[PDB]
Amino acid sequence: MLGFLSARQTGLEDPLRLRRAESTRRVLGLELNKDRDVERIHGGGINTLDIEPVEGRYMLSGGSDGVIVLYDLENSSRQSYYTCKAVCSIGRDHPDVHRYSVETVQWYPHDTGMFTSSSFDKTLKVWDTNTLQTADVFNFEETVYSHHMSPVSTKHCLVAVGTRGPKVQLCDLKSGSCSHILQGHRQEILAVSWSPRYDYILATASADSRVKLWDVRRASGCLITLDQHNGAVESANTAHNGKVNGLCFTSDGLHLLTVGTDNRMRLWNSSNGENTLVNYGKVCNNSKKGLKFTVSCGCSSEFVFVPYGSTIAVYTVYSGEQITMLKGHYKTVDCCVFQSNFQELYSGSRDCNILAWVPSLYEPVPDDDETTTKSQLNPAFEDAWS
Amino acid sequence: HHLIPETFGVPGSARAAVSELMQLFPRGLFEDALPPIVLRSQVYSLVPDRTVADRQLKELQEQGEIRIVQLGFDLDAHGIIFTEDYRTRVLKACDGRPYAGAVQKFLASVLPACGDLSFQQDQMTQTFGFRDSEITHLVNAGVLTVRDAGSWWLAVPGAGRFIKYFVKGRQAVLSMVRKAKYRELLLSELLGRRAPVVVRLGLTYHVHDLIGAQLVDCISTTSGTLLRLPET
Amino acid sequence: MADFLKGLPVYNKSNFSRFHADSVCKASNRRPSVYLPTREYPSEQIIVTE
Amino acid sequence: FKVPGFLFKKLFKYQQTGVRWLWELHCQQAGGILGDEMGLGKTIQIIAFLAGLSYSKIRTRGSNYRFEGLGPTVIVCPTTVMHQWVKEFHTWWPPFRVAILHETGSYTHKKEKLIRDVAHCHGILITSYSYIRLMQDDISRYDWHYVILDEGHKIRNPNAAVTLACKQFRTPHRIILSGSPMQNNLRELWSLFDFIFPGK
Amino acid sequence: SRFGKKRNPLASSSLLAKMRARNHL
Amino acid sequence: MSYNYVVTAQKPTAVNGCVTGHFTSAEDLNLLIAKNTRLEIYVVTAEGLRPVKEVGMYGKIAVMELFRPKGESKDLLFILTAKYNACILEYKQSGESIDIITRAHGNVQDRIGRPSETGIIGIIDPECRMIGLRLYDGLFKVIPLDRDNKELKAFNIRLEELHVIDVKFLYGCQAPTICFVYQDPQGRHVKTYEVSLREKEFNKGPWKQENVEAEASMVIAVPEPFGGAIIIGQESITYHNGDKYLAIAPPIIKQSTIVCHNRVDPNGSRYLLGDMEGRLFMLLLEKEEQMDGTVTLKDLRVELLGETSIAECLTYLDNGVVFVGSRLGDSQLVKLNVDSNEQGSYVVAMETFTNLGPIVDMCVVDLERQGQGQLVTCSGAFKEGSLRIIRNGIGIHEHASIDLPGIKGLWPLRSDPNRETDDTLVLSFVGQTRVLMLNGEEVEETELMGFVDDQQTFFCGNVAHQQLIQITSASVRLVSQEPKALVSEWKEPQAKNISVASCNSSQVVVAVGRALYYLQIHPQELRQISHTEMEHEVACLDITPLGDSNGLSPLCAIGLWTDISARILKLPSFELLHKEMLGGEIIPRSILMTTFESSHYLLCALGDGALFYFGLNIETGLLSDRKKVTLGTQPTVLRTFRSLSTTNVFACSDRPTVIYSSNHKLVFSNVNLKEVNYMCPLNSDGYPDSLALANNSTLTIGTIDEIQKLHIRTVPLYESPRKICYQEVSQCFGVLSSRIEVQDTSGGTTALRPSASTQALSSSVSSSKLFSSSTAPHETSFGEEVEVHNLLIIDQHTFEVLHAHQFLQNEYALSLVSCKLGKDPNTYFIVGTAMVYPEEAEPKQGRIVVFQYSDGKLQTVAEKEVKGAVYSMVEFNGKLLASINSTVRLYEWTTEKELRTECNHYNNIMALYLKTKGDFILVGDLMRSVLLLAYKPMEGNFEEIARDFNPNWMSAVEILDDDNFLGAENAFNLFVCQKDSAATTDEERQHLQEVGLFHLGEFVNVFCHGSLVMQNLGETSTPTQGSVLFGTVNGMIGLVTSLSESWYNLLLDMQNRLNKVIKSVGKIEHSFWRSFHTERKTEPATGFIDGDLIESFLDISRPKMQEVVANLQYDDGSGMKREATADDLIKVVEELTRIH
Ligand SMILES: [Mg+2]
Repeated sequence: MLGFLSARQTGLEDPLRLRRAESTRRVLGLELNKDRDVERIHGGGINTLDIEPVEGRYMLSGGSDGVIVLYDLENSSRQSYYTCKAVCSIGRDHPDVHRYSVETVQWYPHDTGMFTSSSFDKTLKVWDTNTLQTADVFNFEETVYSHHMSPVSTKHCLVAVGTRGPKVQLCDLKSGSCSHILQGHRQEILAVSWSPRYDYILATASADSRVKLWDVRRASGCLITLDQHNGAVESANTAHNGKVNGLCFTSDGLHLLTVGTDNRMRLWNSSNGENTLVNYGKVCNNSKKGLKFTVSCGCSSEFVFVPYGSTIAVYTVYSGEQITMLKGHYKTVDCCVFQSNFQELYSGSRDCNILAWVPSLYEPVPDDDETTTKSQLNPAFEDAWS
Repeated sequence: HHLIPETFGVPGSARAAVSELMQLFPRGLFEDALPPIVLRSQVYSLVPDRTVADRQLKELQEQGEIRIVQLGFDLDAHGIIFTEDYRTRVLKACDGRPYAGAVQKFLASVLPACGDLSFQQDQMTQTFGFRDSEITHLVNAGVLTVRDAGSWWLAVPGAGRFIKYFVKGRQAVLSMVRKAKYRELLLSELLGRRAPVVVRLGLTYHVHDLIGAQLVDCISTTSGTLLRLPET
Repeated sequence: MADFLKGLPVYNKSNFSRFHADSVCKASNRRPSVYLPTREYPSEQIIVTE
Repeated sequence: FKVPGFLFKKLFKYQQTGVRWLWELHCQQAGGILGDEMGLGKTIQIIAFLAGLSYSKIRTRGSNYRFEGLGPTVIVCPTTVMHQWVKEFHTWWPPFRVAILHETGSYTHKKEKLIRDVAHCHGILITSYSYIRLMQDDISRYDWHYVILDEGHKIRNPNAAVTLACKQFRTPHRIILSGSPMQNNLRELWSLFDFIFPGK
Repeated sequence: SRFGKKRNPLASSSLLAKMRARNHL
Repeated sequence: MSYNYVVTAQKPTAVNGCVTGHFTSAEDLNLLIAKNTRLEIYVVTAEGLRPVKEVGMYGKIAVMELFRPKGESKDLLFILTAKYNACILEYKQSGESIDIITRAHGNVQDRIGRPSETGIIGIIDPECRMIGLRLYDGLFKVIPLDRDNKELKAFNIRLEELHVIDVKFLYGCQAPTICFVYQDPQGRHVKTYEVSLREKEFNKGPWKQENVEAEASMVIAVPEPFGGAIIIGQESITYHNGDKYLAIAPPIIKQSTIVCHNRVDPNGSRYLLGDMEGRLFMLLLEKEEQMDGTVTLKDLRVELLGETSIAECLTYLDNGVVFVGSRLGDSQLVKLNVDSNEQGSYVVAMETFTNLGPIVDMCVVDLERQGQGQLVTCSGAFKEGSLRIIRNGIGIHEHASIDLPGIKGLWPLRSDPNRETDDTLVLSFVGQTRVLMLNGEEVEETELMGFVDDQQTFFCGNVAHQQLIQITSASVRLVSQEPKALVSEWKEPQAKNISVASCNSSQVVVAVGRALYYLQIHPQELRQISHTEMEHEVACLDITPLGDSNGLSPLCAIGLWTDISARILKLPSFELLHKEMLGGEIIPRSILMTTFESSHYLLCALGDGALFYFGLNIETGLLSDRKKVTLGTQPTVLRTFRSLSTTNVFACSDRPTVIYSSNHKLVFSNVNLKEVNYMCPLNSDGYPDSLALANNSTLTIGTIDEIQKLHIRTVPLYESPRKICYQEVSQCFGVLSSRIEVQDTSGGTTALRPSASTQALSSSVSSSKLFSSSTAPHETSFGEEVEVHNLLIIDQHTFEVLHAHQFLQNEYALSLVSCKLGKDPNTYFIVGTAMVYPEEAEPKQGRIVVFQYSDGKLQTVAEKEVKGAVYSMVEFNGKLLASINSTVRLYEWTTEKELRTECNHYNNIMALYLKTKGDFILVGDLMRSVLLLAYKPMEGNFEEIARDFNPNWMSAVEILDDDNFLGAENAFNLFVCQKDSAATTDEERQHLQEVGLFHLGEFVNVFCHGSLVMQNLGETSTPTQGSVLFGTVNGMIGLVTSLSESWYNLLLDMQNRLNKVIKSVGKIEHSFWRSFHTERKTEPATGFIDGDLIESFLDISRPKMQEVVANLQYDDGSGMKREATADDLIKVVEELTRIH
């Protein structure tokens, strides 16, 4: 540390280096609930989490109960230990509440005043955050597994919806259009994800074992089908020997991660679909529904956090190296989300907990001359062989 | 020495690994009719960085040193075979048989030029000029097996004998760990134990597979390497 | 003597030939006078990103 | 994209806007319906755009259509307007090779060979709707770059066989010219948009 | 307003206004 | 909002890059130097670097490359800014008007991307086909460069090599080919690609990919005869060109990393290399010309030429000269001699360019108790480390000084009528007069005829009709200049002594108590014109002429003893035209009529050292705009002089002070000298344009320095200074410093060089039981580098190192404070330390050590072991406040002289910075921005009042006042946080609001309260409250100060107008440059006025000032808003310039 501080003060190293090094060290030090609980509002499993992109203060949660909960993550108490309290909820008393489990919540990418929700009740809903009233509602023939709004598109406001139907659907919130379908897939579409680099490029994953990249401006059909063997454009390509149930672009958009029920994670070049041949080993993935997982941002290494049964596995994206297993939950983890500002990970599970994983690099320090106001050696940490 | 090491708290080649594993293969058990097969899993037991292993294997494929074949008994079941063993054994098996000429054509044309695990009918018909009857000759020879209509895996003749012995041996050797006390067994003790009659391919070959497939965890101990069933 | 620093590039024999060590002679006229334009001309080209 | 100055000067501002709209569709790889009321000169807007494509040598990005210009075009129209299209091409952009696939066409060999020639040299094929309906294979076998349906309200019944034959063309650059996008029903509009932008 | 006070594009308030006007009378 | 003014007091000094080419003409040799945001242009000449222009940029200059497209007559300049602004600047010239033409401009930021760890790289193709930029991982950005296109069209190409180290274009390639070093888990590799502009793809490059040394860090592309690339590592240098390979592993390199290179020749035979220690090498490629006539590289040969300042960049110039651009030390101009000197060096230094370097810490001290502070700074690092003492004030360069006690008067004289320059100096003494002849530099006492020595003189000089005059107490004597013979004498009719006299070229007035006499000077005649007796005895006189008057004044100024008045008299009649009662009790000792610019003034000084100044109407004699300044405390003697084109004024006192007008308003610049009781100008052949200045012990003759000009004194330490504080009761500075030592074979450590800590008059080594009894020993390999930390005690007058106390092995000293504690009357140095071990990411141990400096030694008074690094400490209401890792802790000082913990606060990640005001503590965290605590005396505890919840990575903090908190941030931004007055909930009350945002473009290390301008101008007229100085990595010193809402709104609109009217370079928008910017967010600037923009408006043509002020409404303080004139805003901006 003191070396980094000296090098920064003297301009020997760019201020980038201390910042990225310490961010990486913090990710390596994640510990369960060290400073922080999250308030138990849900009665069911936590299907989905989304941290607000503007300030990172607020987290939406959706669950198998159909409830949507909005949490405040900032410690506005003066204590070193605190609870992330629920600001407000769309509970079962609300008229517009979802009838069946809520499978994706996403903030509007450009300000916090609106958010979107989807559910196995075959709806996509648009919510006014200040009032928690729906502004628009879209209905579908089939249960929605996933939806996404483009994180970078200013030009268009399209929601991609993946359903049990074989056709991807696109809803235009500006016009209210929901007629536009993409017709290339053959089974249920389990994950959809817009490129963070390009306004118009949508990745889609399906139980047909295919990941397809689309340019939604075109009348032409899809661009690229990912072939895990690298050899041919559509006739037989598969990304996994199983269902493909999760997508995550890397934070630069240059690669796409995919996870599937073959228990493998695979890294792809997003500009042409080449399998980069990074091998992570067995990544346990039994999930028959979409799996949400996340990369880090702003670290010296790009990490990926992936549900691994009841654990969260951490890998280095490019090296394939398994770094740690975060070992908290009692049932399968369904989502995790990364707070980029402070390198804190939140995780939802079918055990109904939301758990915070927080960098725990060192303890509060005593003064040895104190009587009892020290940083206490609690007797729970003591042996008792007598 | 004084800054970069602070950034975070965190050599055998695939060619060497393949060449070592290839000697564990019991050639006489098959009257040498099979070319020696090493599984991709076993390579990861000697080259623990799976990414480096896979990339070096891909480069050996591009030099044409090795063939990768899908063995179908599991999703990841890839056999690694030296091209010259494969070519010699298949030509020796084809001598005077009715499918022989199509197999000579396949080994003279497709395999020198393609690394693929599978071929589609478009390539087979138009790029290599196979007649539909010649694909039938190749399937009779065992060099292809039907993947789907108009598509075929590259195959090894007689792979069923090996695959039978491997699948039963794998379950046997895994049960030797499962049944031993604590589900623990020291590797030196296992390799010293009289192998089951079910374990026909040999006991070291299987421990390298099991370790590479992550079916057993190695734990290091003062007593040496210890096998465990993984917490899974 | 270094044989290898012989014949360093000479561009004009009199450059630095009156580098006075009496730096007080430079101490006043040391600094360039600040440039602050108010005339302008249009540029011949523009850089755009595809 | 560039239109030759002598051609762009000859166009009205609404025709210039139409050429720009056609270029924005070509960049999106979407079709469009040029629905202007009868008399506004739709054909000039089309020919001026196609001339612009041929003139500016648009190198197609990232894809097998590595033309440097305009590839084979088919125009489908009533037989009563085929020779008007030929005259307009021979006036406004003489370099094109415009050929009628019809008994009023000048070709002497079998009409199968004309389609091969016009595909090979990237000419403009002009056809009737009846030949599209009858020569489905010999037409749709080739990689046409543009399909223009003049009086494209002829494909307004989705169950009609001319409609099904027109939808076999693989190119994304599908254009309809019609004064009436719809006449009776919103279903007619569906059929035209299902040609222009399938799945929209 | 607790939310929408800061931008990270169409502002939420105008997209919401269009959706409401489209769904009300 | 809250309203702040930020201005540069000193321009950044660290050199970020340099290039040499023919930018300004096809024939000139130019050197271009990038200082941060501050491009500048020199030619090379017979006199060395001649300046040409200096330019600013709305950007941190990241890349700067000269190139010449085919069909350009001279080089164009490419600049890339850290905000990714691009421009292809062109120089041009129309006589004396020099205009940098922006030729092309744009921006090349990606919407999303990961900035690379080795920073922005920018390269230009040898044939000027394209620029290549490496901004982000996985991407290489190509800017095509062309001619018939009006537009250059940046595109983008995917790299698979994500961790690219260094890149160059190769010479001699028919397609533009990059060579680069990249890193992968398998190590570092070298690789090549061709670039296709037509396909916008990489094609397979000419060479096989090859492995290289694990620390290979530079690619040098060798020009066409050789081609290829040289890869430089820590241990080897390797040449690559296709199938050809050479490697050398010179042992002389291995001690230090090579960081910069320059080509010293057209064809690559001689590259220079510079290392992190400051050694210069000459990499020396040996060609073999093959029998077919092709040329091949035979060998590589590394050589040692000497030590320079630690080099960021190198450039070779001409005939043997190298510019050494430094960030850590002074930049240098050095030659290479061909014959090794006796020490083994070829390098010889020629010029040194002042770099305030990394300002790691600083303090403001009124060392002379004058009421004008000086900055003392910890500047530089390693062997470049120094203290710098910065003072605002006018200097003088001394050409002669002479032991001449008791001087009572000074005048120049010219004995030869044919010279224009002076040749003689005349001195006055008690009852005596003496004369010094000026035989160039040689000064000799000589006798001049006609003058007299056995009388005291009150004036002498050259006068009309080729004559010399002397006025004594006895008589006025007029001497013919060529004969040197007396031609007239005037004496009072009763032989009463002259008590006051004044003279010009044509007239004399003399006083005899109350009697005045007016004389005209004529050929061979002193002609008495008229006489008068004043009401009161005459104290001082002037008849200096003004305006277009032909060497005769119409006015006399007079000062009187008894009424203490200044008066203006019409010369021929002694008619009283004005009478001004100065008041007080002390007589006017000096009076002086003078012209400043176009404006005429009267100056008068009292015997107590106050001065009054008045605007003088030369036609009516009226005085106007009476104002007073306290210049000094001794009887202050005014003099005119002429310097350059302008008449200026000097006040002889214990505080030498210059008076002149800037934009019609007078300026008072104090001078860097102890005392001058008499001064006059001189212009001899040896002492041209000079001033004589003298005191009661010495006479000094010299040229006065330029105006308001900051002066920097350097005290070299040869070791890195970490912290400074001043102890007034000991008259010394405590300085923390660190030196690097190598582990010796003996297991001790050996110093690389002598340094301030090794050369004190006295020294001590710490000993303690604390860690030695509680830790196992720890060790390093032989030759491994160790930091040794010291407390240095430095004398405030001499800056000699009086004492060096060396801390324990592996002990790092982080924080220093000088204070009294508790009820203890003693003043202590308190040092906070940490124990640093190779195995531990953060220190687990440290101590607070209390020292007393007394009797020349340093005594340890107390030690407190603490379980962490003591990052910061401050004195807090007699207690000691310390931050120990995440913990903020307050210590009482007990009567037993021990530290006792009072209370703790724990809710931090890392409490790097502390400041205090009253009971408030402002805590700057490593990454949780700022936190405001309050100590609560009734409870003995802290309360966490509020914090800023934004994720700002802090570099420094300051408390501006009880409500406004200034913070500086990792991405070169300032922000101001404020406690929210609109808060209703206790949640809202805990949120600090960011009210000010400003992109400074500098990394701020230190804030402190103070000013370099004299405080004694204590008017209430100040438009500007408080003064916080800040110091920077690039050696820029800035000033933050607070405005009123009305002045903020005025200057904000004045900025918006100037931004329409002032031109820039690269046509960067000013609002874009000042926009708050991080990788997370960009926001426009709020709550800050850019003083460097505001002050520029003084610098324009007045047509542009009229375009700026057009339709502006301004309030002068009456509320009578009017259309602002240009002169109103000239006075506003003048008033702002006087704060720094
Ligand atoms: Mg028509």
